[PDB]
Amino acid sequence: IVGGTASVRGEWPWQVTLHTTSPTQRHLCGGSIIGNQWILTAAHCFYGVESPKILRVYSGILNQSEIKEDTSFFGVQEIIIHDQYKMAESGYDIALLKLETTVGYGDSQRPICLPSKGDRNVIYTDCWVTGWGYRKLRDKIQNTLQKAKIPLVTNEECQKRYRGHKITHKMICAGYREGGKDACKGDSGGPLSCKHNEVWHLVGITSWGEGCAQRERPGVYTNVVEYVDWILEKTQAV
Ligand SMILES: O=C(/C=C/c1cc(Cl)ccc1-n1cnnn1)N[C@@H](Cc1ccccc1)C(=O)Nc1ccc(C(=O)O)cc1
Repeated sequence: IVGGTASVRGEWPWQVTLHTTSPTQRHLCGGSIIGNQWILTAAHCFYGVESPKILRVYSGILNQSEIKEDTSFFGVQEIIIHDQYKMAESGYDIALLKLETTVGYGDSQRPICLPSKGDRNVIYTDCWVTGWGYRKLRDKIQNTLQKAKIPLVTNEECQKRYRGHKITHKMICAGYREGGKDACKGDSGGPLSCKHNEVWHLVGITSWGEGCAQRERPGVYTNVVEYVDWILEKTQAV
């Protein structure tokens, strides 16, 4: 996160750190708890991940230093990538992790509501992007979970900013015209959380951008409301 500040413990209890153990254990991506055995994240996080066996989901974490060999984690039973996904820049950058065990909900870890289908016509004015990603293009994974308040940008405005790309209505952009606050390397997969009527909603999944926090280059996010049917298809299968 560029231009953000340290989160407070328990502030984003749906936020998870997805680690890989191959070849060495390190933070791979962010994710969000959406159900008691479900993490919503970005499909591009799994480029070259050949097995769910190398993945570890840690919830209730503020600091990466809380993670040692004796720290409890959730094993991943299955990786579900949207079958239309080709690359982040083309959309469908969404994946679900089915966990091997159930997350016990508490003040440190709980789910975030998915947006409502009717709420596709609501203006979100209180949106935050969180993660352990870089604070600048050449940096490193941050110890403390960072947060940044970012305004949503219309599809028309985002399309003007990305000449040569196709910004679809299955994408949602966020950023200041002058830059300064954005997601960066390591934040992918994490949430873009918006508060509406005192309830937080998972509006976006951090996906891609041209560099980090540049003037007139909004961050591009998977527009979660456009995937509610797909999430239910996958999590509510009979
Ligand atoms: O986190 C981001 C999002 C970028 C982005 C999103 C918006 Cl919304 C705006 C601007 C953006 N950026 C544009 N350029 N950078 N970020 N991208 C991932 C892609 C990836 C995923 C998994 C494995 C390998 C690659 C990344 O780099 N992840 C990554 C990089 C370094 C390290 C490590 O451990 O060092 C660990 C993880």
